[PDB]
Amino acid sequence: IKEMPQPKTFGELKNLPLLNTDKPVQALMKIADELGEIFKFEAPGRVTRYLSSQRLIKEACDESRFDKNLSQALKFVRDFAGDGLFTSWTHEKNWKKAHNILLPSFSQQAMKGYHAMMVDIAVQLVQKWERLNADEHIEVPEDMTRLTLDTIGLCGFNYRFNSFYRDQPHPFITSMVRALDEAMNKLQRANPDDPAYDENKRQFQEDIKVMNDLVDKIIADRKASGEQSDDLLTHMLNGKDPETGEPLDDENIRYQIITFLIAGHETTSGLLSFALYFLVKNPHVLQKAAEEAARVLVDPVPSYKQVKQLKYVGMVLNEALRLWPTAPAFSLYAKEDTVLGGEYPLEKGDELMVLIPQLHRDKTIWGDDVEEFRPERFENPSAIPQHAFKPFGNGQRACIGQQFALHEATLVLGMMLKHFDFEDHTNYELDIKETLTLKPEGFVVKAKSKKIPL
Ligand code: HEM
Ligand SMILES: CCCCCCC(=O)N1CCC[C@H]1C(=O)N[C@@H](Cc1ccccc1)C(=O)O
Repeated sequence: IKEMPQPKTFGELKNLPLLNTDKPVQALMKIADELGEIFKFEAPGRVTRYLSSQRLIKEACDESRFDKNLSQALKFVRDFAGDGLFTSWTHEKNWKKAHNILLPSFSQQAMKGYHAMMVDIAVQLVQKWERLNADEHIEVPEDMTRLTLDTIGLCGFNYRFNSFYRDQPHPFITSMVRALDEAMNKLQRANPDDPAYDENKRQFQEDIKVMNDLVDKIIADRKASGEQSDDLLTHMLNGKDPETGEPLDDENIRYQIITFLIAGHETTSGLLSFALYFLVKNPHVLQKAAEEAARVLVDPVPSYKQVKQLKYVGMVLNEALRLWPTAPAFSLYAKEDTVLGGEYPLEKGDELMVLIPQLHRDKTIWGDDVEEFRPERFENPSAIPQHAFKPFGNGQRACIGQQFALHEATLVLGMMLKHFDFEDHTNYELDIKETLTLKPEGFVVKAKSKKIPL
């Protein structure tokens, strides 16, 4: 048994001021590069251990020994996402109940039903870029977020945010982004009771009110209708849990919709943004992915079956997820006293944080070239060891949206590569903005149309 290292301390504040930065995940990555596969992080009244090696992460991903923890970040998001799937404990009745009801709606099979709605929004993105003037550029994360929000609104509850018709976000989105900003900011606060934070806390309560009032209104309007579209809202209003035999109540449905809207906005848009960044920085890879898009997507409207054929586009997406997993951390707690890695004794209730970007840089798994963008790493899926690659988290608490996000991302990236050539006209310097998720801030390109009809 060894003592684990710990980064620099600030007297009574222990390690907390290390998070007083707009880029805390990148700060922890640098600390993991300095200290290795595990380090202790202490705040007043809180300890956790940050894991970076596949060797220790594979044990942490043992569901007999560790369960999902709500990190302080997730506890703050729980104030508006409630006992939705993402911010519920595994042992809350509503976790398993929602999981059983929603799993069939998120299966690879269910994507056949969502495809047409995804195509509707993808075509709006292509038409936006087709309509830019010669002197204009693309704001990549801004347009990817317009797309992913609209896709989940239309597949989520047959609601059009119409993001490609606006500069100013939909009211719900203003409240949701500001609520997320508050929850991630609260984490850092030396002194949270400080009066400088009074306006933030008043605002926070106001935004919770906006999100609930508006989602409850869609639920209530849909019950009034009788209308039965093929969206998640229908499946949740009709579905019964086979275990309890109960449907979700309206309050929990509202938490599920807020939860799905957070995911659309934050994660899939990050992935598409990083994928396009790595493609314009790696022209040989861009050529191989655009060859596939041009050969496979032979119809003006892509089919489900054609999107499944974009294998190299899927490898590009996996390699962007390896370098910059847009949901970069998840938290676990010890179910019982146990010994991590033959060396680090833990007590029942002790917390671990999985630092996914660091896991994805483990040279003992990936080789010496870990900073290089090389989608060929993913040629043969079965060559990647268990728990080496975890952009969608772990086990029964893994991302329920994984098939949805990768279907949307492959469809959209395929269409972008078919329809346009891309220039890195500013020689963009990567600047990663941290919200709930990671996105490349200020990433812009120019698209030269290949003039292929829709
Ligand atoms: C590239 C896109 C996405 C990534 C990288 C991603 C990543 C993740 C990760 C790492 C987790 C586990 C979090 C934890 O253990 O605390 C998770 C959970 C979840 N994600 Fe995603 N996600 C993505 C897209 C989506 C989408 C599109 C949806 C739904 C519309 C979604 C819904 C969820 C839900 C509901 C959970 C909670 C599942 C449960 O515990 O039962 N995600 N996601
Ligand atoms: C599904 C993606 C959601 C990611 C949530 C944000 C997150 O995990 N963050 C954002 C900041 C860095 C990292 C983290 O280590 N979070 C810890 C930070 C921490 C706070 C207080 C004490 C110790 C650690 C936590 O939220 O618990």
